[PDB]
Amino acid sequence: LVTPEDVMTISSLEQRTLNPDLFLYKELVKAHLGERAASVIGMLVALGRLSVRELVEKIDGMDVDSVKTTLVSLTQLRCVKYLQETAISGKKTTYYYYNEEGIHILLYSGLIIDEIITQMRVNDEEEHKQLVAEIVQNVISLGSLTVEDYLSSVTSDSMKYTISSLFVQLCEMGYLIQISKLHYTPIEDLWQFLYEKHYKNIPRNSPLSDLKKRSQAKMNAKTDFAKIINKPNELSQILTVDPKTSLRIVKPTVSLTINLDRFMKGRRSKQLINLAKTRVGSVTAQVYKIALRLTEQKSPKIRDPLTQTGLLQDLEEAKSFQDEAELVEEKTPGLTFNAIDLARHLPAELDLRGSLLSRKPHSASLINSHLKILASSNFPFLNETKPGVYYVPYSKLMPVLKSSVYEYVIASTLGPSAMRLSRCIRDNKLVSEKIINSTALMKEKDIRSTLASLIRYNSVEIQEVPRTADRSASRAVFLFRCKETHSYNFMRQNLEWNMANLLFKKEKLKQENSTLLKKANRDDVKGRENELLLPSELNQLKMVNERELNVFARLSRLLSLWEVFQMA
Amino acid sequence: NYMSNLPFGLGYGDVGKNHITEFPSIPLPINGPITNKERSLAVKYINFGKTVKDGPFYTGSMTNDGIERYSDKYLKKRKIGISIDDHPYNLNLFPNELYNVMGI
Amino acid sequence: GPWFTDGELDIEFINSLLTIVWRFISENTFPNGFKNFENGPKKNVFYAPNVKNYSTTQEILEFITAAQVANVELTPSNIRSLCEVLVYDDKLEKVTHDCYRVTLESILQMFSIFNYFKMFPASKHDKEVVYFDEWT
Repeated sequence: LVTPEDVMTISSLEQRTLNPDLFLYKELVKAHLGERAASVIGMLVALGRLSVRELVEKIDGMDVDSVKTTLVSLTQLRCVKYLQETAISGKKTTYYYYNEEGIHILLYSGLIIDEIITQMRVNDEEEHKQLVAEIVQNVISLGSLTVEDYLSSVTSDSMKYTISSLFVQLCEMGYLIQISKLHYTPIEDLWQFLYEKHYKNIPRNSPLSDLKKRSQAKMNAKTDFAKIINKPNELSQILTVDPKTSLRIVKPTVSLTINLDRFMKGRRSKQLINLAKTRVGSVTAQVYKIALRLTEQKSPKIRDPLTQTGLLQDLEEAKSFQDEAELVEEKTPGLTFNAIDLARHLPAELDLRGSLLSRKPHSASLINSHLKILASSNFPFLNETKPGVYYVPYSKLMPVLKSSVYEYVIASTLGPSAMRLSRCIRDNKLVSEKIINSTALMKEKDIRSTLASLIRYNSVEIQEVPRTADRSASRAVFLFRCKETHSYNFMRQNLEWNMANLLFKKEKLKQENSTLLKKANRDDVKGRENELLLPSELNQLKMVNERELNVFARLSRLLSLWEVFQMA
Repeated sequence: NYMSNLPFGLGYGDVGKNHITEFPSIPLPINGPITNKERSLAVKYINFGKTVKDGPFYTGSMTNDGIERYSDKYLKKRKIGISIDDHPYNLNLFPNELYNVMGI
Repeated sequence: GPWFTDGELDIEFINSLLTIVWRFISENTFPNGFKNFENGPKKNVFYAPNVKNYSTTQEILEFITAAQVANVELTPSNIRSLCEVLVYDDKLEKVTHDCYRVTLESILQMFSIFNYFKMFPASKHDKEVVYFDEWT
């Protein structure tokens, strides 16, 4: 037997109580910044919006100075937001928030650098790879940067063009935007500010009714919100300027940051390619690989247009968001494309020659065949506006991507019988056990065992039906549902918790084994630790580094797993 | 007698002993061997998380004796420090309250 | 349910129909039966969107009657019930008006959560291995 004392050390029952959001954010900021940043971030996440005096009163550290330093560091890493508001009765009190998108840069850093390296297509030139890697690394590690700072951070009398021509190339592909106050401002607070000043300048006792006034304010603030949101995302005027006898060079004064939205869209493109590779041929998916990369730059925003976070959803009129999503995703002129466009950007390696059998040189008639294959597939990979016109229906492809990833996680963890039963109950509606036996053809004992193993997660819901006034469990007949929202909700929290657990374990290992990293720093760890003898020390270093690499690999796989559930 | 009840699929031998493993048993397919791509990704992840910690924005900390001899003299200083004041800050991005701690 | 055994399923016989019904559809919906997916991933060759490559319920019924592994009578409702039972598990991607194809089960028989078939396990007594029931 294992005693309860041994349980608290080996098993992670101590960490099974911590909240997944607080655990993961706190671990990330503790890994990358430290204990004060973790304290402030934990307090913000646990309590919400706070002021500096409230932070001092809450955290044991009563040194305002320490709080101010922690807040400036957290703002430079844009892990926090601020809202400086003024009370009508007197003075003004600022307030602070925790930035979900700021921490996710630390959570995604290696993947971000990977994407920026691979998309510049600098695999030809070695120095280009090092240059873009250094640019993106320094930007992420510094929070925000300027071209002047980067150019003065290099030896003079050199070819500044070589280190600046790709910078504009970075800015032109959407992997770099300028930073403004909207990034540090809460979206719902901005929507509250914009909804007023349109419900206030209304004439007194106007002929328009109160409902009409509120609707008028809504659709007159939506336009301003859209303008302010779209301004920093896509306005290339900074890179459009051009000093005389020079190339296209960005404005020195503007300060640049990473554009998380573009990276998220790239991740969605990757997920779509990987899911497409499982329903058609590699040749067909090879074209899909370049079709998605062409529309990626102009693709719609992924997590939200920022308008669901901005307000109450509606009385019943999220249809006014669904319809606009369809309208954009189709009527975008860049998004619409034909079989002619795909010819030019087609890979040189691809042949397309014998991939097709009709009746059972990069020709445009070959592409149309595979695009018709994509449209014919059960998954709406592509849809046609007019014969010869093509577009990707995100509004209908994201639910199927989510459901497929979910059911395959179920298959890989629980039984294939569990996957079959989950799909059976989902396809059906409110199916009873006798009918489950009828349309699933599996023994009732096994069906019950798998159903129980499935209810431990939010995957199968029970719908009771009572036959007596007192809802006895003997006289009631029990049904089943699936409730896709609950199931996706549980799945993302589980993966978030497990990422938090892995990062915590890595930090614990480094804590225990820093006694060798001290000597490593003493003796120039890279390549020389063999010369310091201590073969036990070298072996311990080896296995701890192996554990670190494995931790990072499993973390990246967990990231790919929870990405689709993080979508909406 | 509270021991008379018994389900059909259960015998007296199976019941009467509460045993919940409390240790996990259903793994995830993400813990297989490593790949070269994931290896290089881990390397860059290691370079990150390290560069920032050795950088200026740390805020991490939450025999320096008083006796003076020649050992303290000409002693190699361990590090050249950095402060919040050094890094160039764009003043618009920061609220007015925090200007005091940064070097104006 | 003429396939009942003492009023219960047998699964073994039900699986016997399933292992053969699936094989024909793959022969039907691919240019070279199963041999197409044996030469190589890049030597793969697939149908053209215009040509019909699916199969109907009556064709499956007559094929399973000619093979006669069923040993009893099978109504079209019976063959449809079996097809619906196996239409889950991604088996037999349904096509319009009682038609079916096979898409990934080729690789199923032969990191992405999809191709987890080729995922070696932990096979160690080490830590950091991530489980699915650990948190709850």
